[PDB]
Amino acid sequence: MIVTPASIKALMTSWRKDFQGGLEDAPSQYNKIAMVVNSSTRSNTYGWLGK
Amino acid sequence: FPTLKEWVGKRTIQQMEAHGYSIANKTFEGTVGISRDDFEDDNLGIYAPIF
Repeated sequence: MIVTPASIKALMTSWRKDFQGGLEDAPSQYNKIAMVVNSSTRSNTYGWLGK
Repeated sequence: FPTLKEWVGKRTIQQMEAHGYSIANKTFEGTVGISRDDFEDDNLGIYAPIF
């Protein structure tokens, strides 16, 4: 039994980094209700014709 | 140089002077600012001639 200081013994560990991003957010559901459109200016003007 | 005068006796040792003048440089500045949104949403091309 090689008597070892606690500080040195603590360094004998393995980094696993498996819990990263574990707690995500609620799933996105806006794609069922909205349509994505782009823009290239201060605003976006929509126009359509009547029947 | 002193103007010539009549010579009676011995020469009169006169004196002249030297003048000086100094002008100090100055620093000037002028600046303007426009937001990134306003400069990038300009499709007309009206804000381009600022340089």
